[PDB]
Amino acid sequence: MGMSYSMCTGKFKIVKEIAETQHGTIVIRVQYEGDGSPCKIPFEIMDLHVLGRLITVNPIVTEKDSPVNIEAEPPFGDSYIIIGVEPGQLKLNWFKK
Amino acid sequence: VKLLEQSGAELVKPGASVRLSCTASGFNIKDTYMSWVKQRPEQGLEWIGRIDPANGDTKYDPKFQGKATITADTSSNTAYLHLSSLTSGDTAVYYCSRGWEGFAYWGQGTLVTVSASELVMTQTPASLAVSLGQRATISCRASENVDRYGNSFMHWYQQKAGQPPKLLIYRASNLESGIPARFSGSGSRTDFTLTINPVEADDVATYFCQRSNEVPWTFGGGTKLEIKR
Repeated sequence: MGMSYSMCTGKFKIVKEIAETQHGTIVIRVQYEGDGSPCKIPFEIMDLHVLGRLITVNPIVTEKDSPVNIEAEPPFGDSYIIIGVEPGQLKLNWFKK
Repeated sequence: VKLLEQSGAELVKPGASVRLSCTASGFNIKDTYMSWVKQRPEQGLEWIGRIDPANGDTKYDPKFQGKATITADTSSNTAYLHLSSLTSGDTAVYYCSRGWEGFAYWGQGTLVTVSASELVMTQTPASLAVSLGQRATISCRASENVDRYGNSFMHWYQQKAGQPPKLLIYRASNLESGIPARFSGSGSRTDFTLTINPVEADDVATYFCQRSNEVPWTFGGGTKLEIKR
């Protein structure tokens, strides 16, 4: 069946501390607070220019109060994990040592 | 249907121990952190500690060390609070609460009746008298930073009598879903404010600020919002 979700319009919450993997990647667990779910999670790893990449192919939220694990590879050093669109978009500062 | 259901009221003799349960339905406990909160009659909220039910990692406020033990059973989707050698000081309503960016879901509370270099969260004013339709500002000053990933983990709650707290604001300025636009938050670093504009009759309650960036996830002393007489 033709899998098509609109980009999430509402706000997202970080559920647990960002966890680092042994293969130089990070797992960001988030939940959706807005409407229109199931929807595609807007996700980008940028500077304060795209710097990092997404591992979880098509990150989607099924419903409200249902956390989703997003695996992503941030670049070495400084980066900003941007989850969702404005207003009140989630911007997480990350530093990979 | 998303809900946290706690075990019934407990009558404990002084010196005895007790274990309270918190059963989740509609969601999995392993999804986020589960905290336990103590509230003595007519007093403020006291964060005991938190559990990550996925790996069983526990963190406590120093005040509850040698008193509280938080556990979880993922198969039964239940979190637990063990309290040892009870005294009248342990007589309170104990709440279980889900989440990191503010506690959106709370249990109904469990009454426990006993019968025979630290982080400071300064909430001002302790009491606020306001007329119907007025602007009300509640301040919260933390002794340490409340930042994590460049975000201020400052949350605000509304608590009415005989009811668990209700999350209003999370991440210092974000309005919780379902909460009216009259509630707003602002601030950064250590200084934070909650604004209720205009104050309605339903707004008569006790308000609490809370940090969650790092353990302890300390609540402010509270602000009792009343109507001007």
